[PDB]
Parts: sequence; C-alpha cells; structure tokens
Amino acid sequence: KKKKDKWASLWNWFDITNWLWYIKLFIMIVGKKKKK
Repeated sequence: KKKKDKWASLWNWFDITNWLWYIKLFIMIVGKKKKK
C-alpha cells in the first residue's frame, strides 16, 4: 500500500486473493478428516 510502486503491492495481493479462499477450505478439510 504505502511506499513507492503502488502496482507492485497490488500485484502481490493477487496470490493472497485466492489464498484467503484456500485457508478456508483447507481448515474445513483438516477438521473433517479429524473425525470425532
């Protein structure tokens, strides 16, 4: 966000964009497999 290169920061956010979607399903798969 801050500092020079405003696009550079947004370019990195790309990977994070889907990352947030992976961290959700990931934990969902781990818990399930954990079973009761």
